[PDB]
Amino acid sequence: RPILEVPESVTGPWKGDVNLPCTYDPLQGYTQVLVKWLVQRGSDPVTIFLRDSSGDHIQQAKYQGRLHVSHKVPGDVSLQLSTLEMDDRSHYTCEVTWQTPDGNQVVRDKITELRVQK
Amino acid sequence: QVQLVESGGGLVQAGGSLRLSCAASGRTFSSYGMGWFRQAPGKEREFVAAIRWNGGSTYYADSVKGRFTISRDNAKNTVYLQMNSLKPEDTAVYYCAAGRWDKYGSSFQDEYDYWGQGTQVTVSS
Repeated sequence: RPILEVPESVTGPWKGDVNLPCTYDPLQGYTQVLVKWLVQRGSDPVTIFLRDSSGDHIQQAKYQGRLHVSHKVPGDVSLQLSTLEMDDRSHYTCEVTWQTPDGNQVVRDKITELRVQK
Repeated sequence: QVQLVESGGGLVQAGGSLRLSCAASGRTFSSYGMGWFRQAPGKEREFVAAIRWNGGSTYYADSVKGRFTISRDNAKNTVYLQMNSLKPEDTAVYYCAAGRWDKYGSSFQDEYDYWGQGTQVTVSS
C-alpha cells in the first residue's frame, strides 16, 4: 500500500466546497514536521499551503480565505477549498515530511486531479 | 488502465546496449511519475530508474548510474530506458510502472499503481 491515500481525482461543484483527501497511518517514532500542498501551473508546481513548526500558512493569494487543511486526527491532512473557481482546476500534490529526533527523514507525496463541474 | 506495454529486450554481450520502451494507453500519462524496475532470477523486484511527470527530475539505482538513462515523451505516451555498458548483473525481466508520486517515493514499488508485463534482458560474459 502507498503511504499516502489520495484519490486519483475529485470532482467539486463550481462555486461550492470540495475536499481533497490525504491520509496516512502514523508510525510510532516519527514526527510529522512538514505538510505542503502544491498546485500545478503548468509544468511546475507552486506551494499553496504549508504546515510547519509555526503553524498553517496559505502561500498563494488566490487561496486566501478559501483553504483549510484538517489537523484533528493524526494522519489526516486533507485539504478543503471553498467557493470553487474554474481556475482551481489543476493537479494538486499532498507532500508530507517526517523526522526522528536523531535526524532521519522520510518524505512522501501524491497527486490528485481536481475537476470543477457546473 | 493506464495499460503499460514494454518492448526492447534481448540477449546482448557484456559491454553492449539495449533500449527499452514502455507505451502507455489512456490520456492521463502526463500526470504520472514513471519508473523502471527489474527482477533477476531468484531475487526480489528492485528499483532501476524513475522520471517525474514533468521530466524535471530523474532518479537512479546506484548500480546503474551513468550507464542507464530514463526519458519520457508525454506527446507519444512513451517512457524509455537506454541501457549502455551492460553487465551480466543487469540480467533480469524489466517492468515499466506508473504512479501518482510527484517528486518523492519513486524508489518504492508500493507507490506505483500500474505495471506492464515486462521485457526480458540477458547480458552474457
